[PDB]
Amino acid sequence: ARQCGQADYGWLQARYTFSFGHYFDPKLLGYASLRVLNQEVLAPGAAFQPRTYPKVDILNVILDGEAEYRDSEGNHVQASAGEALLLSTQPGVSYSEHNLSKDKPLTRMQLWLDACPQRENPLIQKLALNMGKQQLIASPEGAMGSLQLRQQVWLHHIVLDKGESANFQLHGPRAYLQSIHGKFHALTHHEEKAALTCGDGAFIRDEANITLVADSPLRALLIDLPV
Ligand SMILES: [Cl-]
Ligand SMILES: [Cl-]
Repeated sequence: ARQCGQADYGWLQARYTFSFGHYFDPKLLGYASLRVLNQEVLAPGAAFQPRTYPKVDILNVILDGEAEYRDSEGNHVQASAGEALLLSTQPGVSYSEHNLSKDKPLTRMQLWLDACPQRENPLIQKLALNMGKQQLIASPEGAMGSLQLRQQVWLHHIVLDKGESANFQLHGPRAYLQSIHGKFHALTHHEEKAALTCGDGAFIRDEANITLVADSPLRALLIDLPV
């Protein structure tokens, strides 16, 4: 009962969870998949109960409000709207997420990627979203000032006006597109491949180049996936 498309007015109130499987390919061994993509809203004062995670790293993109993230080992970080946070989680450690406001709610999008826990990676990283047409916000080596992932994944944040476009060269054989707000379509080889309404996702296979075109004011993600 989210209305779309031009204003997509209540996007910050939307709550949903995608849960996806783990891909295998005999020619691409041991690589990670996108396992969850969710958007959640926490009420003023509210706070999820601590939880362990199943061999995944967690990337949060704060859309509205502010939150604090704590773990059972004493590590802590706060994130406000406009920031992305990566938690490279550790076996048997519990993690909590609290809304810092007693007055105002919190909205955030969260991705889980499979992780090889023995791979080195900083426990906590944050990145300030620049909000330009496209930004690389996470990558294997933290190229171009991006969050460093211990997966072979490149994550892009897209902000376009209606009718604007952005082109992407893909490293892996799989891409996932996500509408954060607004509608858009993807082209490959100058031909339409998929059209996404507000809040849609779409996996796209074996395209080395993808062009995204906004059909209303848009915020989106494009995830370049290794298998
Ligand atoms: Cl990987
Ligand atoms: Cl496809």
